Amino acid sequence: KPRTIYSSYQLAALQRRFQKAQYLALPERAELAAQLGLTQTQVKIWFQNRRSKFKK
Amino acid sequence: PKVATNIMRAWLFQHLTHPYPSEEQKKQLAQDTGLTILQVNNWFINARRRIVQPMI
DNA sequence: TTGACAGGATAATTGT
DNA sequence: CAATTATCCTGTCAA
Repeated sequence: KPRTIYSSYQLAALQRRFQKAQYLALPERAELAAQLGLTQTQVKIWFQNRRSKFKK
Repeated sequence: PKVATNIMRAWLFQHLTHPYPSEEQKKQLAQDTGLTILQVNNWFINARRRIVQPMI
C-alpha cells in the first residue's frame, strides 16, 4: 500500500516469465529488479496477483 | 469551483511526477479547499492527461 | 471549448 | 495458499 504504479516496462518481461516460470526465489532479484529499481516485496506478490484470473 | 484549482496546480510542481498523495494529506489539500473527499481524488486523476500527456 | 457516475481491471492490505 | 479491503485507471456521457 498504496497501489504503487510499477509500471512503465518493467512489466511484460514477466508475462512470458509467468509462461516460463510460475516460481522464483531471491537470487535472481538483483538483475531481475535492481537494474530496474524496485523493491523486493513489490513483486513477490505479482505471481500471486496472477494465479488468477481463472487458473481453474 | 473557481480558484479551488490554481491552489492545486500551483503546488502541483511538488507532486507533478508522483500523484501518490498521502491518504490524510488529501485532507490538508481537501478541507483547505474542501468539498467531498471522493470528488478530489477524481479531479487529480482527470488531469494527468489534459496536458503533459501530449507534451511528450 | 471540462466534471459526475457506473462499470471492468488491478495492487496492496490482512489472519482462520 | 484463499479471501479480502483499498486503489486508481480508463472506459461509458454531460451544464
